[PDB]
Amino acid sequence: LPNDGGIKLVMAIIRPDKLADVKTALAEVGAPSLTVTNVSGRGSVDLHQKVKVECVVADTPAEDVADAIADAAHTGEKGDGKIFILPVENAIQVRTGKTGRDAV
Amino acid sequence: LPNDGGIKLVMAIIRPDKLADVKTALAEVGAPSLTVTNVSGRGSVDLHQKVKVECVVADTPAEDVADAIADAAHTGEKGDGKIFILPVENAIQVRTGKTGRDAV
Amino acid sequence: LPNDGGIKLVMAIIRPDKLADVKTALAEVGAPSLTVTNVSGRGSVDLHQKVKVECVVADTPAEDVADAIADAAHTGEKGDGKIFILPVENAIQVRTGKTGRDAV
Ligand SMILES: Nc1ncnc2c1ncn2[C@@H]1O[C@H](COP(=O)(O)OP(=O)(O)O)[C@@H](O)[C@H]1O
Ligand SMILES: Nc1ncnc2c1ncn2[C@@H]1O[C@H](COP(=O)(O)OP(=O)(O)O)[C@@H](O)[C@H]1O
Ligand SMILES: Nc1ncnc2c1ncn2[C@@H]1O[C@H](COP(=O)(O)OP(=O)(O)O)[C@@H](O)[C@H]1O
Repeated sequence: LPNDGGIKLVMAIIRPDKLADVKTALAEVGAPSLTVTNVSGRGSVDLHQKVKVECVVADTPAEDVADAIADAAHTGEKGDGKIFILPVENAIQVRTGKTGRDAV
Repeated sequence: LPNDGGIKLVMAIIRPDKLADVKTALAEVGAPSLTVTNVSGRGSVDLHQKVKVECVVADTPAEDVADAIADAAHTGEKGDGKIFILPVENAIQVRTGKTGRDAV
Repeated sequence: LPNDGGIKLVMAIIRPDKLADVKTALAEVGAPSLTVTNVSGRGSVDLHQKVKVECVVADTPAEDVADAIADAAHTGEKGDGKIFILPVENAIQVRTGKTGRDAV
């Protein structure tokens, strides 16, 4: 089963102007759900405007979601950002109180 | 021991108007500490205003904290949000430099 | 190898006025990359302004990065904040599509 039967958090920091394309890519890969945070950052003094996108996934392989975001967020210039995958141990839907991988 | 002797991050995305009730519920369950982030999101094009609540816990079972948030954040309409539990490997209190589960 | 050959997320919640000193400390320890989020919180009703700093690390020990942040963020008064270390399972550089610990 995808994600070894578990749940993963895909966290991407990307350019603000690529958010629209990332949203479209996520919808197209079948994992439209996302939470966006406005952030500031630097990679390798003054911080630049960035966007954090978070997608918790279970049914869709986390590497597939990461690839979709990366392809949509890419420009080829320094500052394009990074995607990280973190383990999630449980999930609860607030509306129903449903828990586990099927809660999403 | 609670949380199998470890530390967990409870991350909830909820409606902004439910934050006050969630804060009260967290205080009542004995885990008042929280960090709030203003975010935007969609579940299953335009993003809606949401709130992210993060609570790192050790002494209080993470599922108890999650249940408290879910009950307070519930309305029964689509958009109520989700709660995720993630593993935390260590914690440090900045004021004292105390580390581990007792750092909170 | 550092971080047991893996990748870690160091997440710190600190006073806003300490961000400049934390940035300098991170550069000095050799891990300048960071993402900053403006947040609100309380520790142990009204929430106070705080800053969340996130640093994903592989080459630099996560406890070294945490110590650098803690020392720079310290004042000795309640409200100084906390640092948490979370596991990260994978990373992707958007610009190159490079993956794994060497993606950072
Ligand atoms: N290791 C990291 N930890 C936390 N945030 C990072 C990390 N690497 C990159 N970021 C975030 O992604 C943004 C762009 O990073 P990146 O494209 O690596 O910058 P650069 O090309 O200048 O090294 C940064 O401004 C920061 O917000
Ligand atoms: N799998 C997920 N990953 C990231 N964020 C999510 C996920 N599911 C829900 N969210 C967040 O919670 C909010 C409300 O979600 P939800 O109640 O599931 O919406 P819906 O009922 O329309 O499917 C979303 O707008 C988003 O911010
Ligand atoms: N267990 C926790 N979970 C989530 N956020 C926390 C936690 N502990 C502290 N914080 C964050 O760090 C900030 C400062 O915390 P802290 O210095 O512990 O406050 P206090 O000294 O009043 O207990 C809080 O306002 C909150 O944003």
